[PDB]
Amino acid sequence: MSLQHEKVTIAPLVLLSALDHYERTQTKENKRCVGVILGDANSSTIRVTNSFALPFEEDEKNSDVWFLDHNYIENMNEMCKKINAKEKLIGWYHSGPKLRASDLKINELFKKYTQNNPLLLIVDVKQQGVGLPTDAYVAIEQVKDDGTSTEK
Amino acid sequence: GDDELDQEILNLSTQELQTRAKLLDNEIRIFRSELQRLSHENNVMLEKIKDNKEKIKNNRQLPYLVANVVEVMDMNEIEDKENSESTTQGGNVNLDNTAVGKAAVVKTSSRQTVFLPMVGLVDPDKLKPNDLVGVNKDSYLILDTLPSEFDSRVKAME
Amino acid sequence: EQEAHNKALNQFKRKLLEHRRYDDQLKQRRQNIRDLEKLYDKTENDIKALQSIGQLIGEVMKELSEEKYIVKASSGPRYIVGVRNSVDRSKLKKGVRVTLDITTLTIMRILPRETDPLVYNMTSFEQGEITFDGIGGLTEQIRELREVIELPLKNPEIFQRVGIKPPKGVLLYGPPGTGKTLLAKAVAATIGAN
Amino acid sequence: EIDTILSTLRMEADPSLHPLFEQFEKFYEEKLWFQLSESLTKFFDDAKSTPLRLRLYDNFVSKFYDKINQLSVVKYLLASLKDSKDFDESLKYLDDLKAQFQELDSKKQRNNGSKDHGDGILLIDSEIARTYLLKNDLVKARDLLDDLEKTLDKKDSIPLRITNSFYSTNSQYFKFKNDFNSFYYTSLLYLSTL
Amino acid sequence: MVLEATVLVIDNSEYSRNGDFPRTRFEAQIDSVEFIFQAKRNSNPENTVGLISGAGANPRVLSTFTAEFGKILAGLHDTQIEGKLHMATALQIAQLTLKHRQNKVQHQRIVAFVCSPISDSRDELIRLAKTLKKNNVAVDIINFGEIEQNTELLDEFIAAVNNPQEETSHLLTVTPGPRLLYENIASSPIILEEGSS
Amino acid sequence: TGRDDTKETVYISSIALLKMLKHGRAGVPMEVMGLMLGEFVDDYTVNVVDVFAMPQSGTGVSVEAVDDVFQAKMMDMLKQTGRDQMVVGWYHSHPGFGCWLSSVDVNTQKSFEQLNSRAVAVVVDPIQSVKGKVVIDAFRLIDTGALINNLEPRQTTSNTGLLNKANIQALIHGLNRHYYSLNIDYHKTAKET
Ligand SMILES: Nc1ncnc2c1ncn2[C@@H]1O[C@H](COP(=O)(O)OP(=O)(O)OP(=O)(O)O)[C@@H](O)[C@H]1O
Ligand SMILES: [Mg+2]
Repeated sequence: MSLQHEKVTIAPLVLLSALDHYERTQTKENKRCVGVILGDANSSTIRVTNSFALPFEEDEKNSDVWFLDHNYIENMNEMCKKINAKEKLIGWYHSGPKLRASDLKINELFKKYTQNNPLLLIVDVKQQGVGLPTDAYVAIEQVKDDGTSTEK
Repeated sequence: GDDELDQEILNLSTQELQTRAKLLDNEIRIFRSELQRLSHENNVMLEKIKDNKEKIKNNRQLPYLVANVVEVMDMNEIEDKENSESTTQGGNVNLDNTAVGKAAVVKTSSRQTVFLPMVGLVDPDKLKPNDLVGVNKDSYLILDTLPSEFDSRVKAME
Repeated sequence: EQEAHNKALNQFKRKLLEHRRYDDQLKQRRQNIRDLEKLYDKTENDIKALQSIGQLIGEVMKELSEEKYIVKASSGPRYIVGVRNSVDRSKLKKGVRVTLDITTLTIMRILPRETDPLVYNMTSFEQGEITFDGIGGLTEQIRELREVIELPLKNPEIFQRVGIKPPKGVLLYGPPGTGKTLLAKAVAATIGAN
Repeated sequence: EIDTILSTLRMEADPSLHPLFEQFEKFYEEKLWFQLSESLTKFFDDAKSTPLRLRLYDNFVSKFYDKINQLSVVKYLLASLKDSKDFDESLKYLDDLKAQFQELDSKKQRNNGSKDHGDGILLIDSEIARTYLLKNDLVKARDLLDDLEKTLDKKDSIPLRITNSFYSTNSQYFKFKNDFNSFYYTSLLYLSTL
Repeated sequence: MVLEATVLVIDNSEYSRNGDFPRTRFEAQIDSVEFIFQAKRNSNPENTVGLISGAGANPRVLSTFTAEFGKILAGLHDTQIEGKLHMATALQIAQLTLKHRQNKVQHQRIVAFVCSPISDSRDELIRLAKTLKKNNVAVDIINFGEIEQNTELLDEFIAAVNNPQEETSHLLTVTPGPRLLYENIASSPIILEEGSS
Repeated sequence: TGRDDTKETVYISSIALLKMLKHGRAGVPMEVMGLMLGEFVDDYTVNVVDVFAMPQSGTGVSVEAVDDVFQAKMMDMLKQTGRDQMVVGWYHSHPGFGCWLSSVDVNTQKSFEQLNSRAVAVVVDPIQSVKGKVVIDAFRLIDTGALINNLEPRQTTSNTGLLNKANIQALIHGLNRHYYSLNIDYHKTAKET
């Protein structure tokens, strides 16, 4: 759709929250957590106000196999709409630790809900490095000089 | 009917009309799926109407301030990519970032003026730049329109 | 009947009616969802409005530093306020109505000037309208009026050749009922100046 | 049926290209239209220089258009008119298919619940501009091109086929005018998205 | 039986826009999903059925278990018909789907429609079939795609799962020729499906 | 008698304090409301884990502005992910007054006490947190019948004896003599630090 994710400003609340969800589903041993990010978009700064957990069970045989409830997402969104109505789907968080290429397929699913281009916010739960524990990424489509067609 | 009658005994053979009827059984099967779908969708929809409007109905009941409207000065409506205001701001890419929709400035009888984003249910056809409005006293949003004020001695003329 | 197998086509005429009424019902319920949509959008904009809070107006009274500003709020008592990055120093200047927040007390954005609620009545009563000519035979006094008023409006450049101050200021006075008040409605109508 | 039209093409071709047509008709009877798509592809690779290709496809548009895959039909139509030495004719076919989708997706989209006809529309618009570049009305071609370019970037995720055809039109224009520089960048996108 | 939670796996191919059932095979399947759903509810209402698709090119859940048919139908509307079901990924996601429910009183049943020629390696799918018997899950394979032009690999898996169990797998063979897909699955056991205990 | 019978020291989590503040601040000047979710251990240690807000009203805080539907549903969302606990009390905002329950809230606190007797009310000032110091205080009712039975010294047994106050006259009379105060401390792990 667009690129307008030049800056991502992220509330400290969200980080705190992400660690809290991660432990209370007790995803350890290379298990992941996905939740929705709620917040503003159509701004060059993307504002991450809030997050909420989605139930997501991620497999150990493959990384290509996952369960995620689509029915759940809307219910969560409409209750939060009642609180403050400036909150809309702006992506989903991955609990890291690191980027995956099975996240690309999940990105495309969140692209339905959005009216912006999905933010994948790898919120590390490992607190690695003395700098930020967040790297941010957005799935964008390109051709490239190599002879590489339609790359995501 | 313009098919399958005594018009078509003349026009076509009646075993072709025997097989026609068993294809209208096939097409009303497809259509029957499609009607039940659209009922179900309207069952989800009516309760999303109910959800919004109950909120408005708490705000609607008593008490609420009574004020006049300074002016409607508006701001460009929300549909743009860079801002949606009439007055130029610093920086690029906005639409809800500090950008705001139409504006109504209202003057209280508590003696102040408040720049509020006007209620999207109350029109500009229901605002005149002197109109006597309700304002919700807890958080300043134009609640309703009411008719122009009259002093008690003018009520006593009638 | 023609046929005795037209007894079976009564049953097929019967389905035919059904099939064409189900076509009509699919396009009915899509026009009924289109009506429950405008009513849902009508109430959804109110939800976005109810959750918005107000703002309190000031004006820039005086630059204090770079990031601190003296505003005189329309509460009445002066405050000292902050800036978002939404505004600039050079978009703020004295006598600009600026908005404030009601709990952060920061300029978020520049607003156009305030305009009293009284004075919009004065701009929207001119009614009693008539042409150039109001009352006749006193045309000579109509033409004198536009010497002061209409003539410097169209061309200030003819009052430049003379080197006089551009004419202004009129006192109309006289016995009552004599179209002094009508003439006033006619020089607003005819010229069509503010 | 189709056998009689088909027979004429079978006579004129090589003996060793004779069996290929029989298999196309074999699938049609059985009502496997995925398998017909695959069968059709084969002829086109090694014999689109034939006028037999053209013929074949004309009969196919008439008896298949919701039967074989929609996309396969329009891709054929790009190929077909490169083989037609007639331009007037080219315009006629592009506009018949374009018109045909407009009425069709009203019925088509709701009944299946899916299958977008606007992908066909772009493939169609690309070929119209292409036709005006081969007739050498360069003002006309260019102006359809600017309009088309706005339209592509609006569509979020572009199939490689659509954007490939766009980039072909863009190449053809720029070496006719002999702007070497404009050609170079556009052909790097062409070779990529192949 | 009853007290049964069923996951429907709908195949989405281009072998399903082919003339094999009036008006098409995709349209036939729509009637079938609903016929299944009503038969389980009408017997006992503590039966819910949900729908996954093979739309995209990795299976997505349209709808979880529900008692509302209107839900299943709305989500079937939302489809991609150029997608491709992969069997091996769909059995694993369905097993997970089955482990996401509101009550675990319900028997474990998958009804997976197969409408394409299967072209997934045999050797893997032996292992996935024996994984099902140790979770107490049965799988009802409706074949009408693989008979048409392909080897009968799915038959051997069915035999593998069969052991003394509450719900035990079944092989139903549905003709591919026109004979109305919806009528034929209704007459086949779908509510009179037995264990093997 | 037979227990510690003293008001819990509310230990508010790193997540929670920020979340009540963001949720109170957006709605200033209008009064805000919501639930505190937490767990009850000891006899006098409640750790409040997380919060959720109960939607706005047009008459602001009321007992009435509790809606069972919002409360229970939102609860079933968190259940599916297993981050739900039990309602240990509630928060609400007076930004127009100091820390102390208003006449309405004491009656809301009586209903809440009834359900669970460890129910706290935490009054958040989002408008006096424009300082370097956040103004936040906790209260829990001591029953009218309770004062008569003179059970007030029972509640201040086994504590440091350090309490909080807010202004004088009216505010202070409500605080000490009708409700009971207990300090608020901040809880955190080394991961969050
Ligand atoms: N010259 C005229 N010809 C026709 N009608 C006139 C004329 N002058 C005045 N009238 C009529 O008299 C009405 C009232 O007089 P108007 O208010 O214009 O006058 P005025 O000289 O300023 O005195 P006052 O202010 O006391 O009314 C007008 O609305 C119009 O119908
Ligand atoms: Mg007068």
